[PDB]
Amino acid sequence: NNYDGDTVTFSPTGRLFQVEYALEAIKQGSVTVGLRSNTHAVLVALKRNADELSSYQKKIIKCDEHMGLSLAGLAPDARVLSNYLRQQCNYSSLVFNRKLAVERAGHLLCDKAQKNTQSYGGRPYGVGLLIIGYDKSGAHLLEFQPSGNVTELYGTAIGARSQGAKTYLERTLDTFIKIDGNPDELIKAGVEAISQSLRDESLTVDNLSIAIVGKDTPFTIYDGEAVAKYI
Amino acid sequence: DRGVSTFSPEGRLFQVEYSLEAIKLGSTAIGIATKEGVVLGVEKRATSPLLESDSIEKIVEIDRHIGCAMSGLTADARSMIEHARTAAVTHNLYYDEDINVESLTQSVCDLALRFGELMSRPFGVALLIAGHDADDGYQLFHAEPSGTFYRYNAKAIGSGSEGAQAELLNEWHSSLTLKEAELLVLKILKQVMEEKLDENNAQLSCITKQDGFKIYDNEKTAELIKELKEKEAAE
Amino acid sequence: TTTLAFRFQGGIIVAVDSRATAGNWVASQTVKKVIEINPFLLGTTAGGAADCQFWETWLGSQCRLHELREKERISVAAASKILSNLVYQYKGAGLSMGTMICGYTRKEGPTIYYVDSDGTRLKGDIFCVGSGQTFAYGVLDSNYKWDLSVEDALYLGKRSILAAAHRDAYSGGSVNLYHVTEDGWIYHGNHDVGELFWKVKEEEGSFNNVIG
Amino acid sequence: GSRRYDSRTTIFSPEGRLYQVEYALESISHAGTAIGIMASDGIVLAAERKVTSTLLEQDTSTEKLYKLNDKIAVAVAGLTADAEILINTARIHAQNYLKTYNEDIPVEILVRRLSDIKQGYTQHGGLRPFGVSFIYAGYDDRYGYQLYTSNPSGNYTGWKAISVGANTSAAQTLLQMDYKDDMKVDDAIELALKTLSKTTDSSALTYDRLEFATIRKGANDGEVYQKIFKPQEIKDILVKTGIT
Amino acid sequence: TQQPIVTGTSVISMKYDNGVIIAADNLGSYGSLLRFNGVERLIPVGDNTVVGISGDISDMQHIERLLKDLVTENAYDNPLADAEEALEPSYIFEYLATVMYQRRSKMNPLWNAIIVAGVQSNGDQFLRYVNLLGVTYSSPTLATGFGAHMANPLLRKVVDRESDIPKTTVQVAEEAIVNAMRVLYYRDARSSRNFSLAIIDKNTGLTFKKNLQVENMKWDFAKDIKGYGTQKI
Amino acid sequence: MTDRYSFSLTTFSPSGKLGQIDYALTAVKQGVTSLGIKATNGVVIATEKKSSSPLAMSETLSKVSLLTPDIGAVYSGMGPDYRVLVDKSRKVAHTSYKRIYGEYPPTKLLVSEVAKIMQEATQSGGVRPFGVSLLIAGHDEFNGFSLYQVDPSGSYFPWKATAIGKGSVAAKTFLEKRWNDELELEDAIHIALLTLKESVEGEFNGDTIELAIIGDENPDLLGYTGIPTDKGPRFRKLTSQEINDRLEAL
Amino acid sequence: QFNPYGDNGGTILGIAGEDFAVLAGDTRNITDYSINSRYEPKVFDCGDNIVMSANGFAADGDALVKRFKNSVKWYHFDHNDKKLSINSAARNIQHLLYGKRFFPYYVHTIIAGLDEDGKGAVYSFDPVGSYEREQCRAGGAAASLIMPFLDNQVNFKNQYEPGTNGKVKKPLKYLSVEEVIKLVRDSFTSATERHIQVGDGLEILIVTKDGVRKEFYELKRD
Amino acid sequence: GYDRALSIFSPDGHIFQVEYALEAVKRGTCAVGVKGKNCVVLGCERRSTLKLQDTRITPSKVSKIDSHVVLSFSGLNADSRILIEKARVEAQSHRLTLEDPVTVEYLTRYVAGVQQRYTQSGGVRPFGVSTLIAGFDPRDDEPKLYQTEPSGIYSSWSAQTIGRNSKTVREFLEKNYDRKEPPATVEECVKLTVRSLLEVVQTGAKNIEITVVKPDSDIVALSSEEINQYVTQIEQEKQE
Ligand SMILES: *[C@@](C)(CO)[C@](*)(O)[C@H](CC(C)C)NC(=O)[C@H](Cc1ccccc1)NC(=O)[C@H](CC(C)C)NC(=O)[C@H](CCc1ccccc1)NC(=O)CN1CCOCC1
Ligand SMILES: [Mg+2]
Repeated sequence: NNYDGDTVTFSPTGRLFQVEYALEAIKQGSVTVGLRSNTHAVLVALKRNADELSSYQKKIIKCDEHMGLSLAGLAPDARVLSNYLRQQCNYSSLVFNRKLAVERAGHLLCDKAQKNTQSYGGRPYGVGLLIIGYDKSGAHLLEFQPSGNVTELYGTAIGARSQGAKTYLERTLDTFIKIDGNPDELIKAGVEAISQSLRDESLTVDNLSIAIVGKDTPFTIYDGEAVAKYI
Repeated sequence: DRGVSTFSPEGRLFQVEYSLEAIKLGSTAIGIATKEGVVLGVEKRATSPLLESDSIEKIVEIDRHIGCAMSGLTADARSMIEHARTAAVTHNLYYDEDINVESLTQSVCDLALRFGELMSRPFGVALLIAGHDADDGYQLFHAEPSGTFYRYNAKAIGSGSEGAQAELLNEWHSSLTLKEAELLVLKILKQVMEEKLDENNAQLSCITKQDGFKIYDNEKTAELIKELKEKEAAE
Repeated sequence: TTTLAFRFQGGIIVAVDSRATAGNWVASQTVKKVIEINPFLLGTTAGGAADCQFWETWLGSQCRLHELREKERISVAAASKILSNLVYQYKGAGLSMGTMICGYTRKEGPTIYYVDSDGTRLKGDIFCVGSGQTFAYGVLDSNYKWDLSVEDALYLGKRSILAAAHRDAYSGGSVNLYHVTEDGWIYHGNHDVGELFWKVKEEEGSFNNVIG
Repeated sequence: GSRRYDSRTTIFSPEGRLYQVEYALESISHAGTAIGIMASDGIVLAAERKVTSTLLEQDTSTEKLYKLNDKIAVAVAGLTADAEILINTARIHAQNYLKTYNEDIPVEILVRRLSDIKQGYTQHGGLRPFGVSFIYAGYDDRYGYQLYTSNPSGNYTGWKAISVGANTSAAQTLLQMDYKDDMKVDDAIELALKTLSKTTDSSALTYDRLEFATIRKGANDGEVYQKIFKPQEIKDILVKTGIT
Repeated sequence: TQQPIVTGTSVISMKYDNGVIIAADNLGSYGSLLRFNGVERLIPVGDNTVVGISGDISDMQHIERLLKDLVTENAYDNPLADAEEALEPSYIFEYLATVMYQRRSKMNPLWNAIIVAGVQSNGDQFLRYVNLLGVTYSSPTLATGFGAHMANPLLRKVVDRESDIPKTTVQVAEEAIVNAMRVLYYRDARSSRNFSLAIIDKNTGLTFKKNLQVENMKWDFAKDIKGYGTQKI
Repeated sequence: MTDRYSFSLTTFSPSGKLGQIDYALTAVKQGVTSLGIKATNGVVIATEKKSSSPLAMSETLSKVSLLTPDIGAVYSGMGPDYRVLVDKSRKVAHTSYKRIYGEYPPTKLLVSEVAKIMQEATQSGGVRPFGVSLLIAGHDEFNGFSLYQVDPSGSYFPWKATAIGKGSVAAKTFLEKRWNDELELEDAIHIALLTLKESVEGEFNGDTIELAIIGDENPDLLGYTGIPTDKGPRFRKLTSQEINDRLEAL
Repeated sequence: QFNPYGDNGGTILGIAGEDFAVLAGDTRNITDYSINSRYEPKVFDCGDNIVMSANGFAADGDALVKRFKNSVKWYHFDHNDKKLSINSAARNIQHLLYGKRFFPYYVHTIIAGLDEDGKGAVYSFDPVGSYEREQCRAGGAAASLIMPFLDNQVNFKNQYEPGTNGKVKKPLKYLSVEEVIKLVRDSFTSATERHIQVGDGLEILIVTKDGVRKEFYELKRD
Repeated sequence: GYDRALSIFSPDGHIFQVEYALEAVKRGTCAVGVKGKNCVVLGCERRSTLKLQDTRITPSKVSKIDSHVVLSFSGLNADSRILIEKARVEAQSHRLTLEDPVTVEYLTRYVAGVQQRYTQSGGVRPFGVSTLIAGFDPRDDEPKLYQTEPSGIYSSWSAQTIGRNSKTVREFLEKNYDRKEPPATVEECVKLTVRSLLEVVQTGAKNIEITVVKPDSDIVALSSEEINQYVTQIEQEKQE
């Protein structure tokens, strides 16, 4: 009310309203789902269009050969944060000849988002990210929120009506976690998960967006006729 | 007052949303993409009859293979075009090749959110970026001050945008010829324009792989206007 | 290097050799020393290879930006001055460039500008630049007239490079010919000295110093 | 942050006026009146000191009339402290010109640069404008004797006779009435004092409440002399014109 | 622009079937003066890497601090710091190689020659060299300073190419290293008798040996040598 | 972080007033009375030492300050603001004059430099005006003795005699009756003590009154001998005993 | 005074065929009269069917290759996974080299691959970025020994048709991958014989539309 | 540095600071530009509440940017000096690098760009000025007349007016100016310009300034008597 003019102001109950309003931008964004087994990690994203004449907004971005994310909210902010991740992944490779740990990737994003919530003039990032990756400790899935809070999970979902997919994954936890050495079945589980967040619309060929990374699988994105298999 | 980079309770940037209102006040611009080329057309909208309409430059070349049409606070587009031209030429210098239309649009959209308390406010102009490259062929992009860009088969921006867009929804199909697209832009422009459409208050342009980006003469457009009127009366 | 360009009745002739050296080591015999800036502008390159090629490709980008911004092809004067002002900023840093900006525009007509790395910029009708410039001057000056035909002018330019290619140790390989008219530049072929020398010797009856 | 406390000194009103410039002019309108009158053979500068106290040291005092160089002087109306900042800048600018060209600075050039500084404070920087209006009186070999005025807006104009500060409306009407083009310095001296004498808010105009200066070619052959009047010299000129 | 003051001489090393061996004497020379005798020039990083450093000792101590700090930084927010996300020899080397080349590029080098010896997580032997110029190379045997001239020839007789590595045991490999250290004591004027030796094995791990001495030396023949040509007494 | 206050905190109001300067003058009005009187052969400056507590040692707090050997200063208003101004005033006398001309500045020019500092606090970003009015008494070879007042606006006026602060209105009236152009220094000191007794309420003695003069050169206070041209400081602070001697013949 | 440059010796060689291209280089690394490594590769697969080698001062050579490899990576990120053509790579490398015009990379760079018509391509660079496409180029310590041999055997220079009175030149033709590898091996054995900094081993990288293949051969170790 | 974003968008999509800068232009004295067949004429109003002025030294309303281009304006006088100075510097800079004087379009584009930059730069307010830029391109005889405004938009005009009561004089020009046949001579062009100002000015004494620009750097300012002759001629023809 009087305490939402900027990010540098606390409310009387100890809330940061600008951070909460940034969180609201994610809820308006299109749904995206993340899940993993022990061998592979999968991102599934429902892309959104302006109208029938327009293209479908790309939700998934590659960060390295072993890491990438899906976005929900302000796309330009995802571009800034993904670019930062690309550089940090790259710095780790050039300097230490070392693939950046997915956990460190989360720590770096947390700290970058935080600085924007404590200083005058700047604003919080208006996007949520689901980072997947395969590093020296196996498959990983992270959930980034622009408050700074990063959380490692077996599966999750963010965006509009994400609660449907998140409930499904909470039921399916014991099943999909053990889908080891089988990419297509882990994707199927993700596609069935995102389907629990659909209303009136269904998954079409230029609507669905899937990405996968794993043990002997570099981070690759599937769009167009390549996802027709999973409909 | 309040911060420039402030979020509303709904989760939108106030200044970005207000700049979108400025674009709605602007003159109409329409773009249509085909397999034979991309057509760009604009409403000039002279504020007075004494104003020499040929000096109204709302369609602009970025490179030989990329063209651009604008709508809104058109003065703000000058630094955007300057950046686009430099980005295009610079990439040719670094890589001895034409730059992808998408990559060019992305470079322009990176300027968009570089405002706050960098420039003092967002741009008050929307752009239709049309071009061709070897990979993705003929393309049409709509670049907003939010930093977002969508590819379009056809798109209208400006004051008559929502009425024109609904018309483009019905008329567009994947087998449109270049000549058919040219007439379609003129047709839809004449429908949404306040004053009566002619060669002096409206301008056409296109981009083809063979001849590159070309702004049409007032003589050429006048014949297309005459061809358009005859075809509508013919049934 | 040996490069020349001269102005005459029928426009501009531009001729260059194709050798590149690193000391006495002949590093290449097939270097392109004429840079096509646009259909109406040419630039020649003598001196440091990288310096000339890098900054003249850059010059082409600056000339392209001019015609985008101004909706008009850049003048030969303005193009040459962009390059001369650039190298002048680097004066003392050790750039090595001996170039000639040749072209046609409506307002100027056929025009040649000599531009070098110590900031010198000169408009003129005849210039020869490079380690073998003096050898080219000797033949060019002694046979030059304004009323030369396009055929004779092309040959003189070719013959002048050949003369320098023969005598100058740091020039040779092949001759690249260009002709600049009101309609733009026209390429007149690559001419290997290996065959061109003996062809000229026999037909012309010149080069009597050499064992036939 | 600090946005909360920003007055925004360099913005337009809905009517297209600069708030701070307008309010600075309102401030200047309460300052002691200063009058400039340009004659064919010289210039007069007359100014009224702000409500003087009897224990004020009058002879070793400078409030209104300042010297910029040997050929140019100014009369001040507004905040004195603000005026001194601008005066030192103007003095430096004149010396830079002399150092560069080996010639004394033309009057307009000095006036323009000082007026450009004021303009800057209205368009950028977020600072308050200088609450000062100058009357420039000077001479150069191009235009001869010149009178200018500048105000917080940074706008300057040339004059034959002008007033700044308090009661300019009444003062300008009186100058416009009695001024004529073929006027001499001694006549202009009389006009300047008579105008102040009628427009003054004080009971009676006296020597101790005035500053006076002339810029004549009254020196020996083709050269200009600046005369900043002493207290006794003002007392004499006031008696000579029959005001006291 | 520098000049080295207190200096360390040769660092020698080689690969064997299950790991790597590295050695360096304990001397800190001050020109011709053999100033400091208790200098350790082999610095372990974790339980799987040893960095051997020659050249300027002040810069060596700086590099020690960097490696020490690298271990600390790696442990931050890292539950697997003593497991999968522990520091590898290749990570440690690439870091040093980056620093060395950055410093030479700023015309202010770390005046050192460095050999990073260790065993990777997958069991592979790691042995790579880097110096003040940022020049890097790898070989079955590596040595710095006089070691390059005198040790390498002797160590290459044992492991001349890649295929000789599985055929070389830790006993044979250590014997060659210890022999090389003796030869260097005979012939290098800025060497000492006392040295340290480190073995990084993929099975038995890191074995760090301190206070070794060159022994079994041949000096007896000296008594027979008289004069410089014609002298008989 | 960083100073984001790059804008003026003093601005013109619709009526043409500069609020912060007016309010600064109001703070000076609340301040304790101080005064200055110029004689033919000297200047005197004086003020009351308002003690915050009887446990406090009022000798440690100096309201009258030496700026140069021939210039002194006193104030009315906010003490801390005055203290830092004296520090800056002393430094600027060296940096902008003595290090250039090899001699101390004349009174009017040092006053001009102090006025400049106070003017900048009226216009510069993120600062308030100084809440003090200064009285600066001094001597120099070509101008002789002089007395100046400096206000929060940066405006300065030369005075024959004046007063500032709490009871300045009554004190100025008192000085108008007593002042003439033939006053000797001792007569000016006597008038200063009479004028100050009117505004002081409690104890009136050498311990509660602070008083200094700009008069004859003091070779005994120089600290060295051997250079004839160096004759010693004209600024002298009167002792507690010296004041009480003049209070008996009052 | 500190000298920031060094000479790591070695030599490299690029030959272009009709539908293939090879980039060869010896594996010896040296300083002064000492051998640092008998097998230290300096010919690298950089992705997008581009092979690269930067011979001379190894530290600068590694830095450059490292930077170009990184340039290829960011080219994909910024331009929708577009394949970097050999001509575009060459121009990019010019800017890398000329970027340090006043503190150069002391290396002779050669890249090889296929052009956009599917034909073999070899580009060569001087230390400060001057580049040229050729059928043939040798670089490094033994370049002066190998290059004239290549002129004769690859481009058929100074070779005329027998019995034509030195009037008809030997006609240019593309060489098979088998014939090219023969010339590479003979070039390196000859260079090994007469140049001290060349020997130990030879590593060839062959580039066809199918991908990047490797071949290794022993060289004399003296 | 002072960073505040003074020019910003409002809910209805307007930048009020730019629009309030237009109000300052509307307050300014009237300025008019009319281009003929072989010339351009810049007319300017001078308010007559200022007597006792010195017209020798008072800044003229029309300013030369180069020997071939001129700039008049309406709005804040102090602001106009900054634009004129920048334009004059750019004019010399262009001659230095391109070895050719600026075109009228280029000079206008530059000035317009400066005005635009002040609409989205922190710590600055827009210029309260609209300009009329007129002249002839080098080695060209086609007349050029451009207009700029605080927002930064610029455009070419056959004839145009700006400042106070400009909507009245624009109304006059719109019916009196023929595109098919512009003022054939200098006299015809000046007369139409004076006529248009006489709809608004008051008296045709020392209130109207006229400046005529012709090809090849031929610029001259008319005196009082010369202008007064046009005023006398127009009034006699009016009484009919
Ligand atoms: C005639 C042929 C006489 O030079 C012409 O002037 C030609 C002009 C053409 C090539 C555009 N100029 C040259 O051939 C020019 C001569 C020269 C050499 C050095 C400095 C200035 C001028 N040659 C070059 O520029 C060569 C071109 C190579 C062979 C493709 N380049 C070099 O010599 C390079 C880079 C020189 C350099 C410049 C600035 C900073 C650092 C280096 N140098 C080497 O390759 C060194 N060397 C070659 C032998 O092998 C060991 C390394
Ligand atoms: Mg050999």
